[PDB]
Amino acid sequence: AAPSQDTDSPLSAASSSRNLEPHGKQPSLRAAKEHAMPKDLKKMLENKVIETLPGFQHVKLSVVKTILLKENFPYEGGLKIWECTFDLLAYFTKAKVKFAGKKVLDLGCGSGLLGITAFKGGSKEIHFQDYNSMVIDEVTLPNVVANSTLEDRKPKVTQLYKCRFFSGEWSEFCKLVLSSEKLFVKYDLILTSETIYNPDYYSNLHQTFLRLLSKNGRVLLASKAHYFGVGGGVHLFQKFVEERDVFKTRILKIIDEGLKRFIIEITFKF
Amino acid sequence: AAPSQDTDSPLSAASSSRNLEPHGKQPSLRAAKEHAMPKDLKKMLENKVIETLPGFQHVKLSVVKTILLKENFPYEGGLKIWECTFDLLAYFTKAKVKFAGKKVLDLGCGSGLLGITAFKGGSKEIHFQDYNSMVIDEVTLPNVVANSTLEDRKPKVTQLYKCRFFSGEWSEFCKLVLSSEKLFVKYDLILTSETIYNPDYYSNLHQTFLRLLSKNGRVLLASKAHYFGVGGGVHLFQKFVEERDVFKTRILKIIDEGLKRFIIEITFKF
Ligand SMILES: C[S@@+](CC[C@H](N)C(=O)[O-])C[C@H]1O[C@@H](n2cnc3c(N)ncnc32)[C@H](O)[C@@H]1O
Ligand SMILES: C[S@@+](CC[C@H](N)C(=O)[O-])C[C@H]1O[C@@H](n2cnc3c(N)ncnc32)[C@H](O)[C@@H]1O
Repeated sequence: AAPSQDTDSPLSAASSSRNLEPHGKQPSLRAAKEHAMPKDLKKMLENKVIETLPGFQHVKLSVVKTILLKENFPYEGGLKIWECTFDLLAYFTKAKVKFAGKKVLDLGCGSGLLGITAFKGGSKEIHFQDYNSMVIDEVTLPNVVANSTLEDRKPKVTQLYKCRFFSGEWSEFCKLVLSSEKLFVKYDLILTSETIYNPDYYSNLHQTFLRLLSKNGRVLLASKAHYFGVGGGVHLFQKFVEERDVFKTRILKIIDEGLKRFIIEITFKF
Repeated sequence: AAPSQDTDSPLSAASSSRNLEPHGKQPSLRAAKEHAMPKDLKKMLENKVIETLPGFQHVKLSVVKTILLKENFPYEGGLKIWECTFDLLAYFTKAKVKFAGKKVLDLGCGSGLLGITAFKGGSKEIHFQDYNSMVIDEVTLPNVVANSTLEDRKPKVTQLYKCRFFSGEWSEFCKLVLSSEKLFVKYDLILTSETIYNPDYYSNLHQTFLRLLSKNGRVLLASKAHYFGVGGGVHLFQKFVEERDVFKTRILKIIDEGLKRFIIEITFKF
């Protein structure tokens, strides 16, 4: 079997992440879960490798890698980070996106670099959501912790309470998170990278924006133009939003290399 | 045991790469080896993940990753790439370093991104050297191949003969490579990243430059200011070069973040 290249979707056989994404004719109808921050913070990072993310078109970010032997050869392993994440990171710095004091959601966070940027940026509350439970425990939580002062700009260890972590399908996450405060406060910003690859979940995603976004807030969404096979894309999604007539969209940036990538802004009409 | 951070040297216990680097009181006195390009090119990449290197302060480069399960959770694994590699990549683009027609050596190549840049840049001959045999077979060779047109700017498959691959200690590599042509042609460029961390091998490295560098060529060396424990660094190395009085050095760029990093040019006096 051929190697996965950039142009394989999150659901292709070749993709490392296939089994961390909802798929099939009857996926989990399990409820969503909030994940607590472990008591022992140093233990989440034991034996890991903390690596600076290279490139100067973003803030200083760290990523946690795991040493994994194969035929006694040491690999540094991490969860795949999709291209559009870096586009959105670059766009935060270039467009001087303001994070201080905001309530922020990283929807479909994977490694959590978007939320972590907001965290380091002075956001009051940062929520992270991934579909997969293990992604949150094994990757997201450790990554956030590694971007605190624990070891060692970086927020002190005592600010970690500002971050909260959720797993499950968007419908479930929505119901759960709406019940998690005496009176729910909407997000000022929802940041999301590569979450419109699958048209089967556009209904759920739209409904999530409708229930969770503040009146005056916005979604910053990064996406490839099209995803082959699974069949989602930017045009298709804008059509979907346009038909429902609740939000407006606006293309903030095109990244032009080979197949195009987009950063898109979604706000309420209004 | 605490996680390895940027400020651990290549020989620290925490470092993933410790056993791929020469160390101890009696390392291998084995001869160096040239490694042939395998016959079956597609098979070198089977089941791998080909990932674009993010950041736009370098040319488009691809990196081969391996899917490695742990508790049934899929990691994308790769050999560690040291920070200074990216500094030197940025410096190639910023300073418009000219590669076309040159004979180039990537000394201590690891993943081989420096040599690959030269390859994509039109160099006539590109030699890759790592200490470790497995590094070359498992990482370097596949990385070069992944940056050819095989799958599918990128050089066609038919240009791969221009790349040659070597493993072993620098003294041995030198003797070997000097015997590998009816009349050896010196390198116009030697590119090297993080190879002066260990003062025990400064003699060997200097001798390698002396025997292998063209009269009118140059070494472009990227290094951290200092490496703790093992104890090498930029000042210490410039002293060493200065004492032997064969080469001159010149600092081309400082990258100023926390502890400093340098790009250094070495030429003959003449
Ligand atoms: C391809 S990944 C991108 C991950 C990360 N944002 C990045 O760019 O590297 C897709 C993300 O969307 C999430 N996701 C996809 N469909 C979902 C759904 N129906 N409900 C909840 N989360 C979903 C996945 O868990 C994952 O975080
Ligand atoms: C820390 S790594 C850097 C690898 C790669 N250049 C990078 O920046 O990611 C050190 C490199 O120097 C090589 N090396 C170190 N000492 C050596 C020696 N005495 N002889 C030959 N190679 C050596 C290693 O094999 C490796 O390629």
